[PDB]
Amino acid sequence: MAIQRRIRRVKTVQMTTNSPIHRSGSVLEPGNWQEYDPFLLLMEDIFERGTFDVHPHRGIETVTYVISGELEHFDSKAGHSTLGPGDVQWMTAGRGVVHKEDPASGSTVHSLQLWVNLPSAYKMTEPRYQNLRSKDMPVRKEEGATIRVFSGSSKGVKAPTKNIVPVTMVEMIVEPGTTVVQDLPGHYNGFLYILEGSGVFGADNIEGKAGQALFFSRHNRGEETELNVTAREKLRLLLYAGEPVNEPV
Ligand SMILES: [Fe+3]
Repeated sequence: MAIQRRIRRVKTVQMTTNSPIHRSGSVLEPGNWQEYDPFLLLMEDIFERGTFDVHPHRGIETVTYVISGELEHFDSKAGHSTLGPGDVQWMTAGRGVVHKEDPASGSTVHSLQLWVNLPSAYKMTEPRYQNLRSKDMPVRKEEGATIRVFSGSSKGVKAPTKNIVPVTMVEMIVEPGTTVVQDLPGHYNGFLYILEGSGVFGADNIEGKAGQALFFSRHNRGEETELNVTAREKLRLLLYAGEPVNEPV
């Protein structure tokens, strides 16, 4: 029925040790806006308390998913918040904000940090912070799968998360042998990153396993497209797809 997306590339994350308290991996490398629009980068971090300093951002949004550990968030608009395993935060930097992500004492945080571009029209928007607890997100419940919607929608199940650039961000937990479908508008650009397990993906049943990012084929605006996911092992993954900004970076 719907146009079936393909996996156009499979990236295997190569982690490096930054310091005794910090390891990291590039999932989406920086400086390739033209391929990843609206995304600017996606970084995997494993870190302890004291790793990061306070830093400004402007003209972007950052989206953190905590895989494990307890994270303390600060920003200069909203102040302090916390995140635990499975939780997300969405920080719109806009005209400017400073932030710091710091693990709780004795905790090691494993996280995924996504940057989303802001279009010129919104680069100077007021900073805003959204704390997105896993338990508060809507979920598509299917036989053998749950699809938790952190942003955008999945088969009409819509997160209330405020977006500037429309972004669909979903967490899938899929039992072995179960097939799940994610709908995407044809002009969205996206990928998924596998946290746990393995499966086959897209029109050609391309294999993917934990620690890999699988990038989606591009289609036309106005087309209804779908991505098929079949678990082989117990599968946990994050899918990110968004509307390209299409502006010189
Ligand atoms: Fe930062």
